[PDB]
Amino acid sequence: SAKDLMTLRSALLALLSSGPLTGYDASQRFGASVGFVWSGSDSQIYPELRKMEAEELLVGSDVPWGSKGATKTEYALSEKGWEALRKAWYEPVTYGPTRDPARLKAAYFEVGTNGDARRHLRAHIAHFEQQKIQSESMIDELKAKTHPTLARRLERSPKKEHERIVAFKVLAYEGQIARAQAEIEWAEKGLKLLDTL
Amino acid sequence: AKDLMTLRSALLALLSSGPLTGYDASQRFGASVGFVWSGSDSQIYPELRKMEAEELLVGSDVPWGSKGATKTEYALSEKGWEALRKAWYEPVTYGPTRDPARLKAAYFEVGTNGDARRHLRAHIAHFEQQKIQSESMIDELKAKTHPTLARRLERSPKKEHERIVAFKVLAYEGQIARAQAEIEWAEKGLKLLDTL
Ligand SMILES: COc1cc(C(=O)[O-])ccc1O
Ligand SMILES: COc1cc(C(=O)[O-])ccc1O
Repeated sequence: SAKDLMTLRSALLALLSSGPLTGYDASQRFGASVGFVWSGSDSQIYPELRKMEAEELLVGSDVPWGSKGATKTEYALSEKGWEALRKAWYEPVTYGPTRDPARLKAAYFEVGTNGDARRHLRAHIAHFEQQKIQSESMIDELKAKTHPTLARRLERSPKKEHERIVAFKVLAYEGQIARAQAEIEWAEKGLKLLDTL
Repeated sequence: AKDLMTLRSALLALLSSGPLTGYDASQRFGASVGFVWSGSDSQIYPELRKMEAEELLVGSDVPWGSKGATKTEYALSEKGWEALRKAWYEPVTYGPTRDPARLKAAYFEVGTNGDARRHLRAHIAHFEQQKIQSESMIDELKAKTHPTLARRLERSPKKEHERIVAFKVLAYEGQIARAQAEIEWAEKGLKLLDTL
């Protein structure tokens, strides 16, 4: 799916707007930040970074790596990269069709026992409770301004803009929390349904 | 990859309501299970062919029109039924979050506050709509008039009907709960935009 690749491209542009990174660092920072809302692995990120440089959306250059005298290629947005980010953001969100394996499972719980359905709904609750705690913990790092990608972004932004920049990162994680809480409530409603069947 | 095995599970679930030709499978899928696990023609048709080749479905020729043409109808085999049961037993595999609206919101500072309002209003509209669609679906499930549900019920012992229907409704109640959460989130975002 090419639409998903283009979205990964947009997430990399967003991350790299906080400052240039090597390939390895980009993938580590990605997974610890934007990766919580659009996940990308090493094997997805490395080839896209290379295409983006080939397309001249990114500029590559050699900087010191470690302290033994090794250098590594760090990627920075070009002016074309900056334009592409702006254009990507302006475009409307394309909503992909619903693919929810848990709702799929629930729709046909009759294939198994009511005890099996309870186990599925408890595993749903477990999953979204742990997501909620991660999201709440991420908000705390964002509001403290200690998250390392956020801190780098802020050091490159005028102080006048910090409230805005932080507010939007928080907003994203409030959305993960709101959804998590709806999923838990839904599963709990399902558990009560199962006692009446 | 694993997405194909999930679509396969969706197709076994749908075909447990009775045999279908490829076209009617795709059509009924899009009007039922496709609302919670979507499949396009480019995935459904070849998955059906793979499922027949692995003997989970039996294809047979049935009359197509009245001039002696035929078409292929697919029924679950015994191995298909077994596969459906074994699939359902396994834990749900939760994929990592890929949400294009959350990604957009995270970096709203890339555009103007006006651009952010447009995105959140489009988000509200989209989920207000999903909500109304799911509510319409629940009315026809509860009325037992949805044609796939009706066919499923004609083939099931009366004792199982309450359970069969409740679970379809549960799935749509999930769609409604998520949609309402998305709307509330976006409204909070709109209020936030006014403070900046
Ligand atoms: C979207 O998630 C995040 C983004 C950033 C950032 O790009 O500055 C930092 C921390 C995060 O959790
Ligand atoms: C999971 O969604 C549905 C499934 C069925 C069914 O297989 O009987 C009918 C209507 C639906 O909306």
